[PDB]
Amino acid sequence: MSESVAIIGAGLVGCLAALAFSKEGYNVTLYDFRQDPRLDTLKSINLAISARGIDALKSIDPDACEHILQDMIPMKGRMIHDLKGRQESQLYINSINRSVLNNSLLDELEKSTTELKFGHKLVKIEWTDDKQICHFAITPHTEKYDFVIGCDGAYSATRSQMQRKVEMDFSQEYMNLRYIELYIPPTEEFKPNYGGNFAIAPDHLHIWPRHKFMLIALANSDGSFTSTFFGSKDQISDLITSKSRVREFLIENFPDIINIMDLDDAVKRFITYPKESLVCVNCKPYDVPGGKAILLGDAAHAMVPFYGQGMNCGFEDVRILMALLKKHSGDRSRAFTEYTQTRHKDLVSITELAKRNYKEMSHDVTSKRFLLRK
Ligand SMILES: Cc1cc2nc3c(=O)[nH]c(=O)nc-3n(C[C@H](O)[C@H](O)[C@H](O)COP(=O)(O)OP(=O)(O)OC[C@H]3O[C@@H](n4cnc5c(N)ncnc54)[C@H](O)[C@@H]3O)c2cc1C
Ligand SMILES: COc1ccc(S(=O)(=O)Nc2nc(-c3cccc([N+](=O)[O-])c3)cs2)cc1OC
Repeated sequence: MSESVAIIGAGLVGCLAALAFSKEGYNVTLYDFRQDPRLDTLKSINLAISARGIDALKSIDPDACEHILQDMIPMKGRMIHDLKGRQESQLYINSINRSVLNNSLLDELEKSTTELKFGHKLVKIEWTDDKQICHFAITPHTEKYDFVIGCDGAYSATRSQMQRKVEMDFSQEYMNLRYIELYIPPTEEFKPNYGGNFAIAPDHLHIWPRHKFMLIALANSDGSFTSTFFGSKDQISDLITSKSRVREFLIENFPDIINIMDLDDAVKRFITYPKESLVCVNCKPYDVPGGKAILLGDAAHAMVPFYGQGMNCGFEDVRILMALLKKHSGDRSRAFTEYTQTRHKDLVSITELAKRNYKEMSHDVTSKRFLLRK
């Protein structure tokens, strides 16, 4: 007597949506074309989960959520590093490992009635007034579902299938921005004032704001920090023609990382950093009329890294949707319709504060404390 749902994509948002719909009693099947990540056979290593992200997770799986979330490191504020290495504490997010979080969600799903189908690529959907026929490559295969949830990322195959059934406003924009993953190792000895082998304070998000480029650092449980450099494709491509050019760039702009980061390794991470396509995506509506499908996460609204908070937004997507389904007593057609109306309102504002955040933190940086004169 239960309805079936296909959830396309077992990233962070797909796993959470599957937990939520299995909890609510739907017959959930969760698809991904990738292999089970938990086998020996990630856009970042540790990520920040916000209070709102945590609450979404809590609303959906209260039991698991504390087990899922207790290696996470609470951040009390941001620490701003200037060109002279001065650090300013600005008191207020929690640091958590991406792979660990994704795997824990998969583990919780295994305790559920959810069917996990890895190595299944959605290629086509036939939409009807009854069940939706999902075509997979696994070897073509079809399966029928009462409805479909697209959690399949910025390039959503689901979204493209939906566009055939509904008139969807849609935009994609490839941003100039690139990011490079850097690493700050644990210290040799335990540091009492920090509560671990941390080179710098682990209870702050560290930010080295510069003019249209930036370094950040976020603590990992083992004392290390996940660090990320952000800059334009042109700036980075201009730098990495020369190892010496990269090295001197880092020393000049981030002098207080020289002692805590392997600069020779950092240079190599710059030079050999892989091809990236950061794309921003928006669309309207998020649903196929009659409750037949809905888009959550990056599939609905891929946004700019750091200035936007995509995982947190996607987690909030799921919480909002479940509350609407409950408000409508399981009427998916009316719930999905209200979801697209109210979420789009939210997301224009979210995109609004993201750009404003870009403006104050990275565009408007000309002070002598933050911009070098040479
Ligand atoms: C460097 C970086 C750091 C970030 N850090 C943070 C952070 O700290 N906090 C935060 O809030 N956000 C962060 N974000 C954003 C966050 O990573 C994303 O918003 C989020 O992971 C998107 O989750 P998702 O499940 O919607 O999509 P995805 O992670 O893209 O997963 C989609 C899944 O669908 C699968 N799939 C795709 N197509 C198909 C198909 N046709 N058939 C079957 N399966 C398919 C894919 O294999 C994939 O597993 C970061 C982004 C970047 C670039
Ligand atoms: C470890 O690397 C990452 C860590 C965290 C995140 S995040 O998704 O959680 N983004 C976040 N931005 C802020 C933030 C701080 C101050 C000013 C502003 N502002 O936009 O004005 C935003 C805190 S957390 C992303 C990362 O890589 C992209």
